[PDB]
Amino acid sequence: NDHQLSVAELEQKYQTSATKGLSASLAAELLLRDGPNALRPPRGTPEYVKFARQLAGGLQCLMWVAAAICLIAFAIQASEGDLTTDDNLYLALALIAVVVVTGCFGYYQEFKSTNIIASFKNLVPQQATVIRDGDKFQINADQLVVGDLVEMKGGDRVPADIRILQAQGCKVDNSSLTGESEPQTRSPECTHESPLETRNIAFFSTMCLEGTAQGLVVNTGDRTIIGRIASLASGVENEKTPIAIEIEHFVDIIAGLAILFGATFFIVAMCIGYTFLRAMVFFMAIVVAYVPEGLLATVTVCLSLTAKRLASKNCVVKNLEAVETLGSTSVICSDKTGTLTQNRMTVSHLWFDNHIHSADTTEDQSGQTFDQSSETWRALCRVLTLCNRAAFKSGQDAVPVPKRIVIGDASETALLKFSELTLGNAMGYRERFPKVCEIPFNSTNKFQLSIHTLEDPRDPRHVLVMKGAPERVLERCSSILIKGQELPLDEQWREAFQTAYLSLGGLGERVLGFCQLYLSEKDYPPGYAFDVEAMNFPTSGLCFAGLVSMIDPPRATVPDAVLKCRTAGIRVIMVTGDHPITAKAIAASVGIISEGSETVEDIAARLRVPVDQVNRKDARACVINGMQLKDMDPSELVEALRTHPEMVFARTSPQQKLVIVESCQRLGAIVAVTGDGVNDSPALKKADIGVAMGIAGSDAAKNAADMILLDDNFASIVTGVEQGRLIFDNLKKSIAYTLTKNIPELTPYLIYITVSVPLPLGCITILFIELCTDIFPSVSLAYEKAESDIMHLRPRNPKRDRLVNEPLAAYSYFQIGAIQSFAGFTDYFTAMAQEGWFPLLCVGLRPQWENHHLQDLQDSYGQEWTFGQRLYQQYTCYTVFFISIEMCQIADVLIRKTRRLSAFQQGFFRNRILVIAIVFQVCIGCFLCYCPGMPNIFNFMPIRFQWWLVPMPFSLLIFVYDEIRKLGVRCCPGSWWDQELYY
Amino acid sequence: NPDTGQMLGRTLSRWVWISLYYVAFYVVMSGIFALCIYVLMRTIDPYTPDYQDQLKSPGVTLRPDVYGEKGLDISYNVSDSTTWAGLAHTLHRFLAGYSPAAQEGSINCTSEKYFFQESFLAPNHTKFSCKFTADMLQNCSGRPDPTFGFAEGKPCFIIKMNRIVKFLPGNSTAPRVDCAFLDQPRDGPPLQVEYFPANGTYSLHYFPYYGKKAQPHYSNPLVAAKLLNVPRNRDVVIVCKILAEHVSFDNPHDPYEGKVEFKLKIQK
Ligand SMILES: CCCCCCCC/C=C/CCCCCCCC(=O)OC[C@H](COP(=O)(O)OCC[N+](C)(C)C)OC(=O)CCCCCCC/C=C/CCCCCCCC
Ligand SMILES: CCCCCCCC/C=C\CCCCCCCC(=O)OC[C@H](COP(=O)(O)OCC[N+](C)(C)C)OC(=O)CCCCCCC/C=C/CCCCCCCC
Ligand SMILES: CCCCCCCC/C=C\CCCCCCCC(=O)OC[C@H](COP(=O)(O)OCC[N+](C)(C)C)OC(=O)CCCCCCC/C=C\CCCCCCCC
Ligand SMILES: CCCCCCCC/C=C\CCCCCCCC(=O)O[C@H](COC(=O)CCCCCCC/C=C/CCCCCCCC)COP(=O)(O)OCC[N+](C)(C)C
Ligand SMILES: CC(C)CCC[C@@H](C)[C@H]1CC[C@H]2[C@@H]3CC=C4C[C@@H](O)CC[C@]4(C)[C@H]3CC[C@]12C
Ligand SMILES: CC(C)CCC[C@@H](C)[C@H]1CC[C@H]2[C@@H]3CC=C4C[C@@H](O)CC[C@]4(C)[C@H]3CC[C@]12C
Ligand SMILES: CNCC1=CC=C(OCC2=C(OCc3ccccc3)C=CCC2)CC1
Ligand SMILES: *[C@@H]1O[C@H](CO)[C@@H](O)[C@H](O)[C@H]1NC(C)=O
Ligand SMILES: *[C@@H]1O[C@H](CO)[C@@H](O)[C@H](O)[C@H]1NC(C)=O
Ligand SMILES: *[C@@H]1O[C@H](CO)[C@@H](O)[C@H](O)[C@H]1NC(C)=O
Ligand SMILES: [Mg+2]
Repeated sequence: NDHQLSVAELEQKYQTSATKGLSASLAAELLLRDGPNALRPPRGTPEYVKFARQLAGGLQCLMWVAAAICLIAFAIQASEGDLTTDDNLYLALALIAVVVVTGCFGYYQEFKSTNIIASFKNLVPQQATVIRDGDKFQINADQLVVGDLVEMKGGDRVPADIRILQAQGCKVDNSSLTGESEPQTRSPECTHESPLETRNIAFFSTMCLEGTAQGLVVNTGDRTIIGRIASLASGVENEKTPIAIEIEHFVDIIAGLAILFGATFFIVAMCIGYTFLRAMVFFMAIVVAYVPEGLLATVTVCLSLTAKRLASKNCVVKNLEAVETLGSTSVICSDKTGTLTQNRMTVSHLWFDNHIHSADTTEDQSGQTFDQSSETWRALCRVLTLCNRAAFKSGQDAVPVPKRIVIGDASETALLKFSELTLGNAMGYRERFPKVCEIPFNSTNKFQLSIHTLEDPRDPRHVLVMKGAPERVLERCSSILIKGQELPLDEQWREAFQTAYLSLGGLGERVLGFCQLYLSEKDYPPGYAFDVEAMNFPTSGLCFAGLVSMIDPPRATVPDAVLKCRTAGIRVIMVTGDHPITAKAIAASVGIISEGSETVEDIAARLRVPVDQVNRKDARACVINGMQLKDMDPSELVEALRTHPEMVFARTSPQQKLVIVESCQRLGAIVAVTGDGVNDSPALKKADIGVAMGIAGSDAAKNAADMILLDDNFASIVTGVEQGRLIFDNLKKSIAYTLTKNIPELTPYLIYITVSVPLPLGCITILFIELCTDIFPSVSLAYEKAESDIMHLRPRNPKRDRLVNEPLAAYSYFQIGAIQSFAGFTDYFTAMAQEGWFPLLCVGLRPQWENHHLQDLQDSYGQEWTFGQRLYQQYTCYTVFFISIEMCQIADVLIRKTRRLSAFQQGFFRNRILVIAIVFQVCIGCFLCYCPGMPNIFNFMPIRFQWWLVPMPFSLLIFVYDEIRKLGVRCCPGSWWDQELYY
Repeated sequence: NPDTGQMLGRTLSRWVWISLYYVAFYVVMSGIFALCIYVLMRTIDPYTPDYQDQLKSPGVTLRPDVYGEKGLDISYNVSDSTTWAGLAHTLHRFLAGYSPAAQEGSINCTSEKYFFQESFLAPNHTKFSCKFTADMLQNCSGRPDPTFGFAEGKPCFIIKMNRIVKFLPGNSTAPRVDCAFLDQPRDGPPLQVEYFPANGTYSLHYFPYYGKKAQPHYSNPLVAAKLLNVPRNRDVVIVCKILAEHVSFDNPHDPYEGKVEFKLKIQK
């Protein structure tokens, strides 16, 4: 396109001039055909829409349906003169209130996360420089039009997509738009076919690091590369989270069980003699009863606790559902430049004394340092310190050297920081050697030179330091410094130099040659007139000091984080827009490519065979570049991914990152994407969990991501994986605890309807159990520690390992819940018989018991009871059933602490939150029973102490049964007991 | 999911074992529950309830009992016998259980104080109960007036106190029925009642009640309140309370405890 186009073919397409520029009238009229040079702001969801979305979800919709059923049943009963219709209203109000309060909590979490994220969002207007009708005036960037001729200089943002017409030493920072870590030279010659890899196109969002350039605006606003990436990301749909899918499956299980029980007991009520309307009301009551009121709040609170624990590590989630995706993740598609690496060129390797040394590249200097005890090292340090014009900003002593700011080249910055870290006081050392002559890094010479004077006042020599390309310093440098000696070149040192340079280049690093020359005082006395244009000083016959290479190195915690993720069974794929050699070197450095794993190119080079003659299955590693990825179809991409465990994608466009993520997801995996730049925003949006760096990340990446790492710490990924697995297990335990008590809440109603006993448990006391006494114990299970090494297990199978499954449901409902129902009914009949109502008399008693016209109903002793006295006895039954459920739930919370381990191994009291929750539950039970006014306010009665003792053997039975079940599971793995009785 | 080899994700043999496990579990749990109920019933006392927590003061009922919307509501027409035929029929049915034939299982009592029986000396290991026949209600007894005063606008209402095992109303004087207007019609006098038995008392030898096992023939003593000055074509509210030392009628959550309140209207 415009890069593949001469100025003759330009200058007419846009009706402009290469030097005069667009006319001031044509530009004004073009700003009407095309809008301002600015990206379109995103769609924008209003706050009420955000809150309404919080008011939705699978459990929320189930609760809405339950409340609607409650109101419909209320209407049906009111069309029949029923009395106990306040229960329907209470249930509907409770369900709606729980949904609304949980939605408010979630919306507040979203709002706070947005506030913290936008806190670090920087804002500033941007200018430009345009030459219209000859006048080179300064204009705002958004007034630019396609065809405008603009000028760029170092430190200015590129104002738009520009075809470069003239440039002098112009370099651009493309690390955010592309993956290129190194500064990219911009020249008006069309180099590559595509505009993304050519040298004559500068991009809208990028930085002009150095030099000056001039060019023609070729795209504007949303037609720029970054605007098109924004458009591509806007069209990416955000799919459901794994925890949301699990919740939906659990809601389906609840609905199925509710419908089954409702239909069964509807048939039973019809066969017993109930009218059709009454049987339908019974069906509706059962269906509503199967819906747990407090479970939504419990799940929300547990997710919020996990989010708080993550935020304690500077890891902020934008929604509460994102705290589990990392635990469920099996593939991490990671960006390289700026995500795995520091996006900062630093000195990594040195070749002096015929040996390759390794420098400490971590930003906190937490690594090892090379041997600095030598004389060649001192000479090399002097050469690289003196032959440097970069300087730190004044007023920098708190900031560490890697994170200081210096004015100069990227390579000069790396050399200055290396000198400051090794020698210390680089600027003072350089000023202690006054400079009398210098030669900048011109293109023809391809080296930088400077002559200095030694620090001691007794050595009148002049030192000439020269830094440049390796195969431009080697054409000079007849001598080489090794172990302080000045041995000359015997072609053996040339072979060694070539080998070292080739190895460092193959390591994806930029190498620089350094040398010194001690000018003689006899030939060059002090005060010598050194002329840059006369070549009066010796520019040949130098002494080579050493080779220094630079790379964009990984962050300090990245290699350990990658190793931990791979230990957890997560596949790590590198996907970068950077060059393949650098990508492969970084992948080997961080552990994405393991030691000893080879590509087909590596095997071919080792076996001296062509690339087409090597078995692909023999290569564990693979590097696929963007052009190859263009030709491969989904079948070949799937085959490559499933053939090579250690995969690296280099020169990958944002669309291709999205394609790779989509392929991994289509293979059935839960995919995490970590990125910082705009080039991974579509991939971050498509990922099941998107993680963006807080400091290095672009605004588009941070908007696309669900997780933000505020400190740019990659180990937070392993923290999130561990927390997600822990929250999955603890949510399983908490849901089992919550579901257990539903059966003892429902069975009294079933017996009330079918056997016609007086109502053993009321709606108000059921609501108290659901929303007051058990929420805290259920939440306390989120603090349970892992029962095994959770970080050494594989990721769960999303289709086979559900959050709630048949063993959990069956156990919690029909074994522990059955025991709780039996305890409640034992207490009910004990309290009834000790007040004068034997069980046989209780059977079939409901019509007389509830008859308001019967004021002398006879009990088992012949005593006559009024309706009010019978109602107080009914409230006593409510209270004893409530207390039975409470004690059995204490036992239940004790047994739900572990799924395989014994309580005697995990620790009875090591969960202090759980102990406090048990005490809190008992205290509220006592308060409800024995507070004055409770019988007429909440229908709780001051029950006798033996009503407390009756359910205690059943609670002990629950504990002993669970202990025996888990002992059988531990002692016989893989047996029938393990397959059927383990959840 | 339903498949021949695997029926809802489980083979037929495995379904058998899991169903057998659940059957055994529920059989054991039902056995434990039945044993608990058996132990409870073997610790329950046949004659005296363990606790009387809900029975502190006895309830009071009225015959004939006709309930309107919020409670007892009796309305009839003197000119129309079909309005009180049902009321008199209810009274006759109630007093059917108070004939001497119905009372052959009880004894004559002349003590006028507590019938305190510590042993079982009535036949079939039973305690004695006193007779209350429908002749102690004299005029309101149904003879020689089979209308119970309803025909002549002076209806008789039988007030019965709920029986509680071992409850003692108070032996200083016999518990006594007092009937009055709730809010007296300001245009008329206070309610004029005259009672059967005289003074509207329950004799103290009907207490204590020992329960239906010890006293299978026990009959609650009755008091008939004949109202003599109820205004015609007007709604009145009558409250009949029990005056005993250990009977209270101030509970605001049970309007039948210690008293009975009904609306009355006699049209002409
Ligand atoms: C779970 C975390 C919170 C998330 C949800 C937040 C909201 C939860 C609240 C739900 C209740 C719904 C809103 C109120 C609906 C009922 C309003 C009402 O009118 O109700 C009245 C009744 C008693 O009326 P009455 O007999 O006096 O009227 C006599 C009148 N006649 C004669 C007609 C009967 O009251 C009742 O039903 C009481 C019903 C029992 C529920 C009350 C709320 C208890 C919630 C406690 C949660 C505390 C935080 C969690 C624990 C902390 C550690 C984490
Ligand atoms: C899915 C699994 C469901 C399992 C359901 C439960 C199955 C078991 C149910 C009934 C079996 C009989 C249990 C009771 C028998 C106990 C043994 C016995 O021989 O006792 C004797 C009593 C009669 O003594 P008496 O009063 O004449 O003596 C008076 C003594 N003096 C005079 C000294 C005071 O016989 C009696 O009471 C018989 C009472 C029969 C009716 C009891 C009330 C029915 C209510 C049942 C609700 C249970 C819900 C369970 C929830 C499970 C959820 C999974
Ligand atoms: C975990 C700890 C939580 C602590 C919560 C915060 C502290 C608040 C607790 C207590 C402060 C108030 C204490 C009660 C007032 C003094 C006692 C009193 O004045 O007694 C007067 C008597 C009580 O009657 P009684 O005892 O003989 O029983 C009636 C028996 N029966 C069957 C025969 C009719 O006359 C009556 O009935 C009238 C009594 C009227 C009701 C009194 C006011 C207290 C009731 C409700 C306030 C809010 C409680 C619920 C809070 C939200 C849910 C957690
Ligand atoms: C875990 C740490 C727990 C720390 C303590 C928690 C708070 C305890 C504070 C106060 C409770 C005692 C004061 C209230 C009761 C006396 C008021 C009254 O008068 O009750 C009287 C009955 O009382 C009693 O039979 C004995 C008193 C104590 C009863 C049990 C107290 C509950 C204790 C539970 C602890 C369980 C620990 C083991 C399980 C958990 C293991 C981890 C009620 O009179 P009534 O039924 O005869 O009236 C009937 C007439 N009608 C119905 C018209 C009113
Ligand atoms: C109580 C009566 C009426 C119920 C009807 C009898 C039959 C249908 C009952 C009795 C025992 C029951 C089984 C007990 C155990 C399990 C294992 C659980 O993981 C799934 C349900 C399942 C498979 C139940 C299915 C229904 C079942 C087979
Ligand atoms: C018969 C009475 C006592 C009630 C039934 C007892 C039940 C719980 C017992 C008796 C026989 C037992 C089964 C015997 C056979 C098998 C197959 C074996 O591979 C695993 C154990 C398993 C699956 C047992 C499960 C539990 C079992 C069904
Ligand atoms: C999560 N468990 C909550 C519940 C457990 C058991 C429940 O029984 C239903 C019930 C009642 O139905 C009333 C009702 C009728 C029709 C529709 C909805 C509700 C009434 C009194 C007591 C119990 C209701 C709710
Ligand atoms: C019923 O009472 C009314 C007055 O309310 C009276 O007019 C009527 O005569 C009485 N009944 C009959 C039909 O005699
Ligand atoms: C009870 O006593 C009365 C009065 O003495 C007597 O008339 C009556 O016959 C006795 N009971 C019987 C046998 O009906
Ligand atoms: C009761 O009946 C007698 C006649 O046996 C009569 O003298 C007396 O007045 C009546 N009392 C009342 C108020 O009915
Ligand atoms: Mg990047």
